[PDB]
Amino acid sequence: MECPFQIQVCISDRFFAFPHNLVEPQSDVGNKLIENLIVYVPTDDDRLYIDKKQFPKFNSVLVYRHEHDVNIDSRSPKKTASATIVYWNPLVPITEIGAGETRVFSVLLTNNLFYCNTMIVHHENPKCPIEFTYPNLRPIACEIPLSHFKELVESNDFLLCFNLETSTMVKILSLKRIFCIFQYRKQPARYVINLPHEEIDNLYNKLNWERTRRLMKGDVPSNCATVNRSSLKYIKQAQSLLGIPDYSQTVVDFVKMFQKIIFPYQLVPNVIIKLNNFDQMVSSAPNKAEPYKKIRLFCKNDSIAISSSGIVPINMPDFSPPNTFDYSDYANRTNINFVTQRVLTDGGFSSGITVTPVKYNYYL
Amino acid sequence: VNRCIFASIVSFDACITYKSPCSPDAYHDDGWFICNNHLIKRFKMSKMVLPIFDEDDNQFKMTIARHLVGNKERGIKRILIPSATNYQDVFNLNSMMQAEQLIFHLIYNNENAVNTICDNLKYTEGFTSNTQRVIHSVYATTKSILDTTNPNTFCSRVSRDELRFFDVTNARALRGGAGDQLFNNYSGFLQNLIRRAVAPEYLQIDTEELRFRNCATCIIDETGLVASVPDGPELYNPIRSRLQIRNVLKFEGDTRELDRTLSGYEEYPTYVPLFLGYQIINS
Ligand SMILES: [Zn+2]
Repeated sequence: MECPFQIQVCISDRFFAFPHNLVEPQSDVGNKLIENLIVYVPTDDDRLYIDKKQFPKFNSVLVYRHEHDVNIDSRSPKKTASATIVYWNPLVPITEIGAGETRVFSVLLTNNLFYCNTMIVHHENPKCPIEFTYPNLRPIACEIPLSHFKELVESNDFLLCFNLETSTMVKILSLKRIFCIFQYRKQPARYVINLPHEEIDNLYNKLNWERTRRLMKGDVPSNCATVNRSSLKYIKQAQSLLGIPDYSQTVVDFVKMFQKIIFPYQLVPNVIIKLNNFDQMVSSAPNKAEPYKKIRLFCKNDSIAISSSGIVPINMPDFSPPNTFDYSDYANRTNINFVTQRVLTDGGFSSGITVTPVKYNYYL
Repeated sequence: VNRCIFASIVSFDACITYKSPCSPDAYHDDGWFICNNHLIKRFKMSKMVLPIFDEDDNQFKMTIARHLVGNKERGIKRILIPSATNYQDVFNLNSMMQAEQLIFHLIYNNENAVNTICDNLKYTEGFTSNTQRVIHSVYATTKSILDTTNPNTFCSRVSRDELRFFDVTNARALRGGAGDQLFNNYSGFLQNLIRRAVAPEYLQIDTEELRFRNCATCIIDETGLVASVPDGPELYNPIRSRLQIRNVLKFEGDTRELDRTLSGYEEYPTYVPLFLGYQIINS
């Protein structure tokens, strides 16, 4: 699909609250101002927060829950300039448009909104929040924003839920809103969620797609994100095998700890290697068995880079097809075998020994 | 697999072993985590099932209980459950075995006394023994029940949509009052079990409001649950399995063979049901 001509998208996380100010009465050519205005929302609940008094510009304002019709379904929606129309955080494609250019103000780029005239007015929120799981707690209703308003200012320990019927779209939407408001918050509060969560990891993958979609036009934020199960358990094991001064210690802790030492050894930590290894997709990717995603790692002013596989000269395909090859006069099977026999003899070892000659890329 | 809390309890010593243990119902999955045996032995109640119609013979059912308190007792005797205010005196815990008292103080979150006793026990041989492990396993069970849901998901939804008004059916019963407001206070395990134990007198759905009794069988209480009528003399509660007067001024009743004539006719039971206020449901 695409956005029909004469419609525009404004993203702002602030639109998680209704931006009563911004909208202005549309008018047709000939200055035919249309003070009749109608607005559409995910639920009747949305209406309860929205105030007619904010719009003296208009004499006539109405609001309804959107519903996805059938018969009007068209790439080109029906037109009715006789009323201004607005959709606020709409979920699904709209079949009808108001006066002049219609505009939508939404937090989230749906796939429907891809091929579209879009603006973001974005800003970085530096503060990454966090999850935590213990298995005191604030019970936060999993949908209603302002039911717990100012509680989300006061506390940092937020329990979440959902009802069985909930549309996954609604789930994503609410989670997005919560994360935006958290990134506005001044301290990293802790998520806790009472759900089987496998589908939540699926929805996280969706979020990854979404964030990429944004980044197609985005602010290139350093937004924090993590694999949430494979990684999770692995790092847990890592800590367990180490001393555990804080079982609650954030991964980024260990990350930066290794950062302290990477450059002096000019070679890649196994932690980071297993990262981008055991993600389903953004890794060696068991999704498609793609270790080919070797990391080329560079630092300021370097004449050289660190590949997955040793030092490399800059901006070149990771390994020369020609080389000072591993000439078979070394790595002759026979020699390897003889050495192996020697070794096994000496060790008195019956089993479990294998050896392989080393190999070299651009540099030795 | 067994999940009755009393089945989880184990004796500290070979003597006072938990013979007369939880019945097979401990294995069953009503989600009450209590054998009806212990429900009797500690609370004078027996669980029952209410069948319900899904507007149809198509199965719908809900758990209920009868109380066992006699018609004549008053005060403490009528109290079915205490508050944290008064559980100590109601139970006379020192009568009860130390592990029992432990568990109760855990239920009431008397962590001060709980950990005081724990700290005394630490170096005792019986507690360097795995009794500590036992207690922390019961703690993990509590986590798996409450932190998973009871004050969490269950509290959330009960405070989101499908609340029951555990409230006076008719405001003239001011002796009941807004004591439903006190439901907020109790530990989530207790709140859950209470909800599971007591039926509403009403249910609203888009299909109608359904009235399951004319007049409430109970009343809300100043500390914990107390068997009493909202109004009037207490309705006669019979009871089923010493220098006392036992006069019964019976009618002479010479009409023998009464049951040999009547036995086909329906033998209407008598045990007291439990009703309170209104439940609300969407589809
Ligand atoms: Zn039991």
